[PDB]
Amino acid sequence: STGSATTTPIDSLDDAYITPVQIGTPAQTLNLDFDTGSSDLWVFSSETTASEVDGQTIYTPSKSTTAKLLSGATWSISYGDGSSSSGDVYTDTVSVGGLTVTGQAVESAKKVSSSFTEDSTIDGLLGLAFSTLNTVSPTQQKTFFDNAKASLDSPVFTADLGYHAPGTYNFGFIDTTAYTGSITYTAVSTKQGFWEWTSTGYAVGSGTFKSTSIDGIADTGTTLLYLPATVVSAYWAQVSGAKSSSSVGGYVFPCSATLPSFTFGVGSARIVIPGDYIDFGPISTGSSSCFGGIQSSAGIGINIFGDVALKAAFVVFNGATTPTLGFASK
Ligand SMILES: COC(=O)[C@@H](N)Cc1ccccc1
Repeated sequence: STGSATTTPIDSLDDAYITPVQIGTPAQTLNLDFDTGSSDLWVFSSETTASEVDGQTIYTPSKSTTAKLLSGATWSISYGDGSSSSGDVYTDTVSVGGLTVTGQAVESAKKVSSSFTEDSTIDGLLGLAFSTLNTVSPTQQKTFFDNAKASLDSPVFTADLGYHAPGTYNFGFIDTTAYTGSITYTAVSTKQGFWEWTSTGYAVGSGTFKSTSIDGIADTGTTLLYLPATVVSAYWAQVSGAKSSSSVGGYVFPCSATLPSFTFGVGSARIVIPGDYIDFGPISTGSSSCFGGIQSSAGIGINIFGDVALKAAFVVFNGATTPTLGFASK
């Protein structure tokens, strides 16, 4: 089997991407944030505290003939930005882009934090990291990808995120028309449950490439590119007037600037992030200070190749027995 679904930015900044997902019978379509940095499929639901729902589409298990309570199971998750959600669990039929999994754990939110409530465009998350990170207790559950794997033509999914435009998540096949050149594969460590890999270095603009190992995660659920302070300082030093603002919470730059590109290494290959991808616009409406798309990972504890980096590439998440990650230019 295979699946193919379009993923669409939620706003003009590509703050996140939403992908329609069919849950239950008859289908209930919810727009989920596909997140390679976590491993829970959770949704706003008929059980979500009413004051915490503001415009989201909800899953109602009582209206699905294939829903079954996963008796006694609960879940609770906290993300890197401090947001969180929790609730109970149903199994149901879940389809993405024509690919169907029966008996998928669908985690129904009873509570969500304010950041989720305030974002009316995201109806939940679909985790695509390793199932060892799944938070369901007392019986840990598998991700949609892990459940789908055995039916897939090939044990892979691909992320092809657009810049200010829709893109595609494919399951079970590599679309050789979706990228240019060849795919460079690199080793993955699953020790922390993430798609964790080591970049071979970086360049700023037209500058020389610095060969240096940068361990980080490929995370479609994180908006920005978070790298060591040394790297990030070297980037912003090339932008007149750029500075790190403790009041704003990161690097800002004059909205009049032209940003340099940023290159990262994948083995001997190179992925170039155009400067425009690094512009996240005014810090507040009408401001002449703009928020940077490359930020320091100091204090996070891990480097994160989020959407800013991933959208510059066609990315293969190879879930074979020995997992790997592939990157191609596009
Ligand atoms: C910082 O992002 C993260 O840790 C993402 N992996 C999960 C996330 C997505 C959307 C909202 C909140 C969290």
